[PDB]
Amino acid sequence: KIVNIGAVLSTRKHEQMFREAVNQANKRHGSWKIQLNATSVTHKPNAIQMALSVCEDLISSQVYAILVSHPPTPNDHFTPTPVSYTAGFYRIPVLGLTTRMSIYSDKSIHLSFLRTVPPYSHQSSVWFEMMRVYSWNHIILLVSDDHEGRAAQKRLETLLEERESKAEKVLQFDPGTKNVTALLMEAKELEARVIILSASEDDAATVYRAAAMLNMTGSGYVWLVGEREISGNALRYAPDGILGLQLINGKNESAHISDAVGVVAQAVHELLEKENITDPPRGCVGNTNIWKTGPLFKRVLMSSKYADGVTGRVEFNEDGDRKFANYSIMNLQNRKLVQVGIYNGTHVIPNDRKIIWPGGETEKPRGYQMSTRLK
Amino acid sequence: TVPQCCYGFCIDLLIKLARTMNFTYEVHLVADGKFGTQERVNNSNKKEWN
Amino acid sequence: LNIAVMLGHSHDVTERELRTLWGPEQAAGLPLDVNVVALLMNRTDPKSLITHVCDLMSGARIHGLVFGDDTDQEAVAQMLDFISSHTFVPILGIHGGASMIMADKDPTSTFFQFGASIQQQATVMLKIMQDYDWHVFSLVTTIFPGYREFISFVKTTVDNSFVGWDMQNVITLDTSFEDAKTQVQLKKIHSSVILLYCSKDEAVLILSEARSLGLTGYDFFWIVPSLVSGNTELIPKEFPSGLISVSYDDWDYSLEARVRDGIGILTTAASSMLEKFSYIPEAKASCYGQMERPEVPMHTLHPFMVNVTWDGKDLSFTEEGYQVHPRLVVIVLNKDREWEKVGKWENHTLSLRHAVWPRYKSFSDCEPDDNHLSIVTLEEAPFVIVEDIDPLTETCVRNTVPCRKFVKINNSTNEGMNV
Amino acid sequence: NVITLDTSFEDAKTQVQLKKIHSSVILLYCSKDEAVLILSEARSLGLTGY
Ligand SMILES: *[C@@H]1O[C@H](CO)[C@@H](O)[C@H](O)[C@H]1NC(C)=O
Ligand SMILES: *[C@@H]1O[C@H](CO)[C@@H](O)[C@H](O)[C@H]1NC(C)=O
Repeated sequence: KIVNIGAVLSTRKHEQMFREAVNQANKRHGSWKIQLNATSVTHKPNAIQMALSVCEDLISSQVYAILVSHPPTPNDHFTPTPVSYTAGFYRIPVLGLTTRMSIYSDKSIHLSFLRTVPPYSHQSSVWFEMMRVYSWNHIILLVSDDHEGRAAQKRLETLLEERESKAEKVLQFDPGTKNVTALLMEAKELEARVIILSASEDDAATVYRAAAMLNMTGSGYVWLVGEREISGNALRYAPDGILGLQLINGKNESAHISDAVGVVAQAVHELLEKENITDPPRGCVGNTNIWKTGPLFKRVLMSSKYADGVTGRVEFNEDGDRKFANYSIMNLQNRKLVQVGIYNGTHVIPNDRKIIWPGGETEKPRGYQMSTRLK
Repeated sequence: TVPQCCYGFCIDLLIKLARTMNFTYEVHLVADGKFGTQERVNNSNKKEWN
Repeated sequence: LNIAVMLGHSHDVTERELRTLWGPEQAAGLPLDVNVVALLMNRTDPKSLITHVCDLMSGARIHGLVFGDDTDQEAVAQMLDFISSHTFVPILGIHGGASMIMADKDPTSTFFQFGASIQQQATVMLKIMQDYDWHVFSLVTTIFPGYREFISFVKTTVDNSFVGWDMQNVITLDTSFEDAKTQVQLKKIHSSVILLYCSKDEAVLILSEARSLGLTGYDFFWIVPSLVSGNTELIPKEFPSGLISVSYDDWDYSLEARVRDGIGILTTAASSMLEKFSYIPEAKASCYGQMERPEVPMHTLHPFMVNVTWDGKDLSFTEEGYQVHPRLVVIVLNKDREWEKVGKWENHTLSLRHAVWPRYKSFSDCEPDDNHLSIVTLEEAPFVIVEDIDPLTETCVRNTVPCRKFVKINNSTNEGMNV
Repeated sequence: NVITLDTSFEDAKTQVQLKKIHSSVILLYCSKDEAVLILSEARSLGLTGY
């Protein structure tokens, strides 16, 4: 009764510390004599080299999951796509550290992807909750031509339609356009005065510069900014009045990995005690079958509940991602981040700090201004 | 699109509504001259008004 | 400059190599002659695939890689997507594991497959509904990633449709094996035509529940999508006859017919590329090793093959990469659990049928019924104003009854279409 | 037509019998023990609406 799980990690010190962490977790809470075997591999930038290492280390060692961490450099993408694709042959579950892209959310592209970071779709839920608690009905949306942006727009539409409320219109941008001035003007020529930004960092910076040079930073113009659009050039080319969002305990690495490996060990024990388990082929060449425990892992993990994590109970959505994560509303005051609101599940907890708005006003504006220019 | 000078029956009601409801009306004329209903065009599976 | 086609163990290697060699030599000779490097193996291991890709790359910079398969796994499509995201080599999908297209079209991907998307299947289903004059819908779907958008698209289409069929709220099964709410969900539907959007394994249990509740009557009609009934030779006992499905198979096409079309498309793309530019594209010097991000200096082949005509058979691709004029041969389950061709969709993106209405006989249960009451009607007296199908409106009026009549064509032959 | 339950604990035809009725007012002629299971089947099928 020995199970070996491979790990993909960036640096050697991380490998050693995570090996020690999983060895300690093998004895934390309730555990048996032999449950896990500690193995790890380095994060190789070369695709062929990393694929060969994965095949020669994990497949040939009877693994049930892949412990792949986030790329060391956030600037580069280095998306964990090849590992998920290789694990999709036998529906092998994988571990996502902070991969927040919506590409892995759908199961049509990635058959079995599991991550501990909530998707970008939760930004739509945050916006909906803020509108509900601040009485906002008419809202325009600015989404670029991206798969994640389209998914977020669909989530917003399906979350707002249940209250018999529909957005006025949604503008589509492109990754690289520099003449969005016409789109900004046609968005300004609207009844609503609340704008939501959800795009790449460079596009967000460009559109914010266009808004600043077109005098869109005035009073009564509430700006909503996503998680990824508050860094980079945003900290330099953005005045106060920004309603930013940030994940609580998100950038931390070891905070969630221990809980994830504990959940993996518990799932392995449950699978061992449930029924017969099929074993993966030893060599990487010679077998192209499909695991019979593939859907079984999803069935036993989606309904699994574990309160031993640092964030209380652990629950998974229909896409096998983190459910009910902790969010934090970010406000900018003289290029300084100020914490006011937090999210812990269908609740809002504002702090004593006043929420400022663009133009220097200290009162919440209204999005209903009738210009009386009825054609 | 030369400016014309149209008047009649509904103009008085429109002026009264504008006076009593903070409205600033801009009267325009139909470019087609028809009320507009469902019509069939290329890709006739589309119900768009004219 | 070089063409490589991947095959399996279904047929002999020598004849496949010979036919691939003499394919391009049939007509439309290329200015630069191309060769064939055909590799045949039963297994489809990823390491074998990447080694074969590297060998083809070392084969004098092969520009065209035709990938075939014989299994029923969709992960090979993902693996080929990831491979083409770096090798920058266009690949045409053939029969096998690449037939099912379900992955998102990557911006750097160079795939133009022969598969059928869900978007172009809803129109075929609507055309079938119009032909059958069935004005009752029931979108009994299942929660899967990417089905909410399909439901929104179909509801917008039916709302936009002039016919305006009866629409009911989507009564979907929340979670599998509820055993307490499935009965409520099955009681929430009281119609005759039900559309299903699920997988094969869940469709099996859905059909079992329908059999337990008794939803296999004469008036009941069912339509099964392509992804559920893709495997034609495996028919579970819980599938009653009459399951109308729309897909493409090898009844009217062959691997040779597909590879000839693929090589013709590749030749047309090469000709379009040579029309504008006069530079031969070059591949990566190495097989897969790289230390920096890759890029394509010259323009890709996507804008060149937007408009492709092959001997009067326009086989083009959309922006994503889906075909414009697929096959979509309609298949209806036989009384003895077989699949037969009952129409075609390539005829100017329209629907065709053999005019065989009654096929839903009591098979799973034993209860005869007399529902299709045959009626004969004439037009001599001024009591009937029956008129032929008008091209405008919705092929008829909102207040009419479907009819049929044998139209004469020749003074000797008795054959007449049931228009 | 009288849609009656032939034998108790059929488990294969009771669902068909419950699907054969599509009305709102139902009269019962049985015993207490069998009425208990009939009501349980109705609850499973959801026949306790307004
Ligand atoms: C991450 O969380 C763990 C436990 O919550 C803590 O010990 C560690 O210091 C955190 N990491 C950082 C960088 O603060
Ligand atoms: C709207 O009506 C009020 C009277 O209630 C008036 O004081 C105000 O000037 C009006 N606004 C405009 C733009 O005419």
